[PDB]
Amino acid sequence: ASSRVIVHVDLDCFYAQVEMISNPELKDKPLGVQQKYLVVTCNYEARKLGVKKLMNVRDAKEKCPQLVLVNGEDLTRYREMSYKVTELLEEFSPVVERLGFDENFVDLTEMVEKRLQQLQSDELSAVTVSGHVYNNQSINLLDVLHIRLLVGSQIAAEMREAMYNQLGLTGCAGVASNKLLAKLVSGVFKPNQQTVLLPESCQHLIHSLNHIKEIPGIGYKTAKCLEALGINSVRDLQTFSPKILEKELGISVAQRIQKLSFGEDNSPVILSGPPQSFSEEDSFKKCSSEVEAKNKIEELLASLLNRVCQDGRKPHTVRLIIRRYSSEKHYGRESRQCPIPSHVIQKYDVMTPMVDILMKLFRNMVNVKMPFHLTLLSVCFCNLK
DNA sequence: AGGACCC
DNA sequence: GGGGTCCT
Ligand SMILES: Cc1cn([C@H]2C[C@H](O)[C@@H](COP(=O)(O)OP(=O)(O)OP(=O)(O)O)O2)c(=O)[nH]c1=O
Ligand SMILES: [Mg+2]
Ligand SMILES: [Mg+2]
Ligand code: NA
Repeated sequence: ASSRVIVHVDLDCFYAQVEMISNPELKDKPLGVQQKYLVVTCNYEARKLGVKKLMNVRDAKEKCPQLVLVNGEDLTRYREMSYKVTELLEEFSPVVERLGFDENFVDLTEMVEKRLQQLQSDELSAVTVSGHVYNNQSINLLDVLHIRLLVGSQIAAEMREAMYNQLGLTGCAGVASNKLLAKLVSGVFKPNQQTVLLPESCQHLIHSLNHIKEIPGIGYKTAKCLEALGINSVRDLQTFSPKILEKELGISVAQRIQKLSFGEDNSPVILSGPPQSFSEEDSFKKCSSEVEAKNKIEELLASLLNRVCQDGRKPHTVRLIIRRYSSEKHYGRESRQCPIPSHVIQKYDVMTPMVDILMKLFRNMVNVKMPFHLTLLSVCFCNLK
């Protein structure tokens, strides 16, 4: 009545898979996908040579001299594949939540229940798992929660087979009773495998983490807070004072993350649907000062207008984002947004009006005389209607 | 407009 | 990096 069956689907090395498919000459070769000076991801043949995700490019060559690099700055193809994955999952069950370009959650509860109603009860004893059971736990076929999670593992196997057969992509899946545990357990056997978590092994999974930052929803800021309070292990967080936690983190963070530490997560799988925003970025070391900016902003706009135009919906808010330096200081970018004028929402002719909007938002932020040094320009369209 | 989080 | 999400 309360218990869900959730699957987390997590594609392997995603950008590298897409590049490997584009150029099968790279299939047997160690491969990294480069963005500026970063190897943002690499295929499992590069990982075996000590190439790590988000390793810089000199370190990466220094580790594996023969490593092949492919430019991954233009995300168009990865983004297109990513939506082909999500739509394929949506055909299984429509409630699909995207997390970045390579992870999806699906709530399988209704689908599991319909499949169980189809079984005759002399076939119920015949239910088997597909893939790994976390911690090698024994299955009890008389336990309705175990039966539901096994049928979840069968649907997950079907999704994985369909993504390989229809899109050429491999990935892992985790099946569990909520999104936290599904995300945690999907990564236990990789690459290209799947795992199911039965309820009795939840504490073993959560305590398998080695630090609280590994819990999804606890990020850099929050972990740094916790560390300062002497909270380091999952058990530290489980046993820490609710009241002190509430004072330090506010009631919202405190109550939610302490529930995470126990494996409890009541958040629903939300149907992502079409995106809420479209943006593009470009990074540089001080290659923008000044009115080398309008050109860059023109190029970003050019590309973004194609995306909105192919999307079909129209954006009512535009935003310009910059980043300043130096020297070694703080993360924060700065932005300005305003509505797009009504006549302009009708996709020189579109460019000159939008660039002029953008250049004005530009001035509001940057004093074009007595100037400051830029490391990033980004345009974002949002408020899609 | 900026902050936290996610990939 | 080069994207995204939602909340304050
Ligand atoms: C975390 C992260 C991922 N990405 C991109 C590169 C990846 O192909 C996609 C990576 O998301 P992930 O699922 O973290 O990684 P993956 O698909 O590369 O690797 P793994 O097999 O362990 O799952 O996101 C970034 O560009 N910046 C980031 O900070
Ligand atoms: Mg992932
Ligand atoms: Mg992945
Ligand atoms: Na985390």
